[PDB]
Amino acid sequence: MRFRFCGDLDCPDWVLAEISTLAKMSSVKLRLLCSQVLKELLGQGIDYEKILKLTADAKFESGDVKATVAVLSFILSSAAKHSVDGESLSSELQQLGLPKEHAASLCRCYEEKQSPLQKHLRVCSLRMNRLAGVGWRVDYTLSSSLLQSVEEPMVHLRLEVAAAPGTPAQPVAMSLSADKFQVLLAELKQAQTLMSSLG
Amino acid sequence: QNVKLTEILELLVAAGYFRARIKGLSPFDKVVGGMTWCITTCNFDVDVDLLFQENSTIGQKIALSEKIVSVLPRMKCPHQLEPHQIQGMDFIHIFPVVQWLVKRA
Amino acid sequence: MLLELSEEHKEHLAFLPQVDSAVVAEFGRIAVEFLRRGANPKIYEGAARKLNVSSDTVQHGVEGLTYLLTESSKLMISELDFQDSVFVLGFSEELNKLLLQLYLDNRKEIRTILSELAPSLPSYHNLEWRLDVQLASRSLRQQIKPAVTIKLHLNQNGDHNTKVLQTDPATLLHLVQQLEQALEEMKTNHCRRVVRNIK
Amino acid sequence: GRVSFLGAQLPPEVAAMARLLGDLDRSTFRKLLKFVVSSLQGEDCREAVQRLGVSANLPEEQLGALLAGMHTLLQQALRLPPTSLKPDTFRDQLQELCIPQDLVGDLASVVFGSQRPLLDSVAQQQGAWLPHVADFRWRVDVAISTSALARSLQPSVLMQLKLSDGSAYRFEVPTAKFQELRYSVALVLKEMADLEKRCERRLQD
Amino acid sequence: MELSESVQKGFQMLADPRSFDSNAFTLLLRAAFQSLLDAQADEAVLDHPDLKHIDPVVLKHCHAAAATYILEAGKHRADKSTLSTYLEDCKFDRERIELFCTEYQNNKNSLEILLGSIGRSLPHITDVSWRLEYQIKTNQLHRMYRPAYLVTLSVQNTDSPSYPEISFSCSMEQLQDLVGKLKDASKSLERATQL
Repeated sequence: MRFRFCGDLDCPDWVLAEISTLAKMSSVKLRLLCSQVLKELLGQGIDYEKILKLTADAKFESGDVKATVAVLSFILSSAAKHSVDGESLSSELQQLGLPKEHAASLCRCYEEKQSPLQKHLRVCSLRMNRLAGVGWRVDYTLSSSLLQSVEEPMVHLRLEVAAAPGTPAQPVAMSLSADKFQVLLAELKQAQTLMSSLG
Repeated sequence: QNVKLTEILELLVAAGYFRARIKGLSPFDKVVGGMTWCITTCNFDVDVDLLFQENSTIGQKIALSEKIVSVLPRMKCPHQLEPHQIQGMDFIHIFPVVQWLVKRA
Repeated sequence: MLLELSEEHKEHLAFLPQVDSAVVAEFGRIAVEFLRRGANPKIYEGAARKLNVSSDTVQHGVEGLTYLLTESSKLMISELDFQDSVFVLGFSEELNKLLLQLYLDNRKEIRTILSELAPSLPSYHNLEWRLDVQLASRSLRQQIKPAVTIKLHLNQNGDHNTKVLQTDPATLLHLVQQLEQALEEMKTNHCRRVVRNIK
Repeated sequence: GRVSFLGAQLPPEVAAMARLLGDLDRSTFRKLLKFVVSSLQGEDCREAVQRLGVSANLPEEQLGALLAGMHTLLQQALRLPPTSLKPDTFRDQLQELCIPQDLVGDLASVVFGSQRPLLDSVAQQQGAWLPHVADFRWRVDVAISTSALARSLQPSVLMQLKLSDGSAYRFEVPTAKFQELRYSVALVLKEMADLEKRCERRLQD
Repeated sequence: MELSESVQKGFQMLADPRSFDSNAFTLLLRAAFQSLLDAQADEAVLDHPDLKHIDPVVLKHCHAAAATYILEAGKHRADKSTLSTYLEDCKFDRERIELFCTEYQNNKNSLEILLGSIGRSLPHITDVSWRLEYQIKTNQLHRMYRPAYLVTLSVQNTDSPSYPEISFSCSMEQLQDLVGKLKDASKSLERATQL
């Protein structure tokens, strides 16, 4: 019929094919392999030597291990996409042919780390730019060739933007009069007031 | 009764039709879909759609069985079937025929 | 279609027939090393030091053997054709068998190496989508303008290139409808005939 | 029991249009069909469509759906050659249910009229991905002397190339590289001839 | 919805019958609307002899105040109640308020369209084209026989009035993944619609 962990859509074909490959392993070794891939998603790091050693017993070659890791990441992320719980995912996996033992073993670790995973996914979602930092300087002009006496201030601003993780930041520089600075500050405050009522 | 369905679906699970491992559906959908995919993966001269959905009504199913009976002999089937016989779920008449298609696929 | 060898290239294969198969196997291993880890003429100095053998003719022989392997794997010609081709070199049957086996055992890796010589074209790598609705602006305060943000990743000659786009629901539906037609032709009679009669 | 050329499942655009055009007269439909055809050659004809909508008192929400339905139907119809789409099957699929009888004549006339060669010609121009060569100019020199050599006497070729993208390239090309280029071109011609021969022999069985 | 002192003084002056009658008020309001709307305006907005009896300074101050009020109301999507209440706080009558509301209603749609046309956006795609090929050989590879897909996007940048095209090459697996991604986006849109 259909399943929910894939967003209320028919389960893809590659996951169906490769979950059987996942099923030809030991549950305890799964409790460590899924932990490794989940930590990789969480940003701690992945030790491919560890997973190769863990699955070295079954002599799984490049294709099988590749598919297994892909399926683990895909299915875990898809289940966390809709905030699905362990009890429903275990039944759905049972409908997929995975033995109840493996479903229990995997959900033992999946159910106990969903919050950090989901918060990281929220933080690491699609975005175009981000303001890393800001710096400013104030100037007070005294005299000039154009005008003998001025006695008015000026504001210098710098904005640092990170366009992607592990990327150099391209700074932005500009010089502003007092009026533009004040209007910009007022408009920013208006935007914040409009934008703080959504929570 | 399932002593033979287990074997035939296990063969079709490992024959490239891993959808046969699903649970909750009648054997008809699994076996007929496996046969449908096998007839085309081998890819003889086919010029007619075999599209269907699980638990289809007869209004399309009987006609689709008519087309598969029309196309199957044209693809050099080693064994002959009868249009009324396919709805009968004659797994004895399906065990030897799928040997050719499974290995060909 | 068949390796009807060139006379000048054949002249460089005269070193091996006067050499036992024991060192011909080492020369084949050296050819594999030259493909994979690269070529280092200093290995000529090492061979001279360890065997008191001239570097020039050893270089000629290794390069000729490597060229034979490359143009034999480049066509995937059957074993019988290869046996027919090397029958003109006046080589021992054992050496002929060794050459055929060495060629056979390293075809897929070579063809994987050669595929990086074709012209480099922009290629799809990954796609990310975000959904947002515009609510306010500096001129209008209450708005509803839904749009779909897209970040498209492309690879050109080994670099990562990113594009930022935008679209609306109707255009997205049109895109899906067209791309579904794109991968529906390969299941038709014309494409099937073209892809079957060729091989 | 046939599959229509418009896809196994009819797109919503054409299906909705079937109900919409059941009340429009023939003349307004013919004008809209003319506008759609004029759009298929790349011309801008928005203003005339707006004028027609204003004249006929037609909401934009319905005119847009009608235009989309006609454009999609015609685009899918023109993909195939007339050999793969006979008029018989054409109007049989066009089957009267939710269809006028007097409009299929206009559809056939536009598809099978004197404009079909133009549509195919422009349609043929849609099958291009990379730039094509626009011009080719050269100049062969004979180096007599050089700062690093009293008498060189080395023939050389200077090449300039322009592409439809607007790119211009100028570069030198020594003799050996020129021979390599010429051999590659000849080999490509030979292989293209081989494919041309194989196409007829390996697909008419 | 804040307003400045000068606009308040202008609207205070607008109420006085001695300074403006009904006809002068209507003409000033319509002139302000024309100046805000029309793209071919001139000084002719104030060259209507019926208004040639009051000092131009007050005339133009009130003109600017009225234009500012209309702009603010359009920006904040104000309705009848807010305008009526503020005008009542300005010591108006039931005639001037009604005429102001009617004038706002007459050409509200154009003002709503105008303020929604300011700003930039990311490039907006319009359509796609695809070419299906069957790769055979390269210079250093002689037998592949693998289908490949050519794609071309048509996009227009609001920053530059042109139609640049983006081109990329995809394989069947990449095309399937791309189609799946787009279908997921469509399903997300449908989910939003259902709610």
